[PDB]
Amino acid sequence: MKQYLELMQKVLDEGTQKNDRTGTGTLSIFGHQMRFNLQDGFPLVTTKRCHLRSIIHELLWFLQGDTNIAYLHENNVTIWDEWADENGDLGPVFGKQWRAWPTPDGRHIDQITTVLNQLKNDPDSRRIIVSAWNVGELDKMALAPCHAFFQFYVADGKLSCQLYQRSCDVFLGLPFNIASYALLVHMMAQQCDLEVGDFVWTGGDTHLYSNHMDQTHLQLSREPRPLPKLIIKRKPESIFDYRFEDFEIEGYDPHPGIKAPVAI
Amino acid sequence: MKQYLELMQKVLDEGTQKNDRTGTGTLSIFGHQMRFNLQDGFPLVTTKRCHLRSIIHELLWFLQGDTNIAYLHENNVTIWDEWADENGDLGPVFGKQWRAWPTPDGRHIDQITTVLNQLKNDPDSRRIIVSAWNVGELDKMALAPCHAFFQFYVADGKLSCQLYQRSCDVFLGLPFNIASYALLVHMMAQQCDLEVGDFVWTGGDTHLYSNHMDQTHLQLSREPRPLPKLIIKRKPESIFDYRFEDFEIEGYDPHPGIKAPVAI
Ligand SMILES: C#CCN(Cc1ccc2[nH]c(N)nc(=O)c2c1)c1ccc(C(=O)N[C@@H](CCC(=O)O)C(=O)O)cc1
Ligand SMILES: C#CCN(Cc1ccc2[nH]c(N)nc(=O)c2c1)c1ccc(C(=O)N[C@@H](CCC(=O)O)C(=O)O)cc1
Ligand SMILES: Cc1cn([C@H]2C[C@H](O)[C@@H](COP(=O)(O)O)O2)c(=O)[nH]c1=O
Ligand SMILES: Cc1cn([C@H]2C[C@H](O)[C@@H](COP(=O)(O)O)O2)c(=O)[nH]c1=O
Repeated sequence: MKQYLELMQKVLDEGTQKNDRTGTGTLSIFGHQMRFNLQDGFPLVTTKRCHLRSIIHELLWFLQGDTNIAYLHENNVTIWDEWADENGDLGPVFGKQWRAWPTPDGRHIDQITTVLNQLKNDPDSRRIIVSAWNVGELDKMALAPCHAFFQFYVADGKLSCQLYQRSCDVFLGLPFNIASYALLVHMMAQQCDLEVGDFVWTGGDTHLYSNHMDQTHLQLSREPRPLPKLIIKRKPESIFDYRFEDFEIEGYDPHPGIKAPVAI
Repeated sequence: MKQYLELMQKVLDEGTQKNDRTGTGTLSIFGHQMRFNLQDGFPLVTTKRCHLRSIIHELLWFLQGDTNIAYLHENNVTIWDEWADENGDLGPVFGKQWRAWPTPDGRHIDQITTVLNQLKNDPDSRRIIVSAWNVGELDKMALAPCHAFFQFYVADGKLSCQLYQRSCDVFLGLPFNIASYALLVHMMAQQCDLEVGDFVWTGGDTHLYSNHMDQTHLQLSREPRPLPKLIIKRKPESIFDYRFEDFEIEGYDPHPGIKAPVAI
């Protein structure tokens, strides 16, 4: 997509060499923002084939409040295998914080239900927020949440959402993150009877790994195709009752997929 | 400042009318980012006089972990009076979350000390984060944290910082927020022996209140002056041992101050 390749090129032109946790090395910039008007089409990258099955099931998994990879395996999704322990557990990552953030006084707060209540009863609120960044449980998480914090906003009958992502693998992770949150905005808007507005992505350490350079040069030689359209076929009773089969991505005609290793 | 007046004008040109919590009404945009290179000068607005005393003492107060306004009063700072209860308390807002985030298992985490340790031992880390957004204590806070989440980044010997601000009063609050975080970056860099890099500000609901319009038009008619320079006169033993007297802002020559009411 145009915004996405512009970011790739910016990182190549302006990124500084940085060592990283994984020992791979990156080119890195700090602080970037882009905006996707969801009415223009579903922001799924077309200059390489993205695996929609993994994208959709990962989100349905977050929404169940699940942090064990068994559900993903049952559905032949293997994107989280490297970080799971021997029991398939990741610790209280995304889904657990979204659905059941534990309090000091022994309560569990379901942030997704709170948001739905705010959207339905106080849409002008400037506090419609979900955070995965639970300081008190970081030490138990397999990986600290990279997409850490997001905010909804309603104006003129449209639902917008901004994500803060502290750390972004531009080549592997970012195409998934964009499509994942665009999907959630479409689901939330359907449930609240709103139109889709903008998805605003904000990055902290936004980087290309040093062993993704050939792949990046390949992809940058490709022309983007027209964006596909997202069709939701059914309106479930709640945000927690969506199924893989409810989504149809129409007119997705990507360039070939590009293999790249993940930095563990 | 140039970036700051450009934002003001953008909100006037592109903002949509939105009702708000306070009942005042705003013009609002969603999602904005600007960058201040701290080597260019200290980003204190010059097209109106800013009260540095309130700015500096509020930060020293956050860093003590204090949430009662008595310290501010002792120093003739009245910016938090409207939201305090009868005992002068605000509940577990900024300072408490920064210094003593309470965990489920009964611990208190000092996020500022953790950050200092990360900067000193793992500067390439993509997880150098402080969050005030403690979901489990929101119901006890006088106002939910508007400057909610920030991240440090080190590259090439320079310290950068990005703030996510969920809600931004462009006229009254923003000049304070910019200068407040620029100050903390200078303090942190001094303590860690780094140079200052960029302060990146990211906003969610970024708005002008309807009863700030005359004031906004006045300020937009003014030419920005050269930025002042921040001098820190002493290197204290720790980040918690700074005093008001340690800071000197040299060459600050603002246009006159502009009175505006705060929306409660
Ligand atoms: C973001 C996110 C979720 N995640 C979780 C996740 C966990 C650790 C990470 N670590 C690093 N260094 N980068 C990542 O983006 C990353 C992502 C993903 C992890 C891997 C793939 C991946 O390897 N995708 C390949 C192959 C897909 C397949 O066919 O199975 C691809 O080509 O896209 C995608 C998403
Ligand atoms: C951000 C922040 C911290 N805060 C906390 C705070 C709390 C609630 C708020 N509520 C609203 N609606 N806008 C604000 O920006 C705001 C700010 C501030 C609050 C008030 C002033 C203020 O009235 N400043 C005046 C007068 C200063 C003086 O002389 O005492 C000014 O002209 O700047 C500044 C900062
Ligand atoms: C889970 C996840 C990881 N990542 C990448 C960012 C980093 O390169 C890496 C996480 O490593 P880090 O914790 O050291 O930042 O995984 C994404 O880009 N998006 C994601 O959703
Ligand atoms: C504390 C604080 C408030 N504000 C403003 C943003 C909003 O206009 C208002 C908070 O109200 P809200 O919780 O309804 O967003 O105060 C700032 O801009 N900066 C700050 O640091």
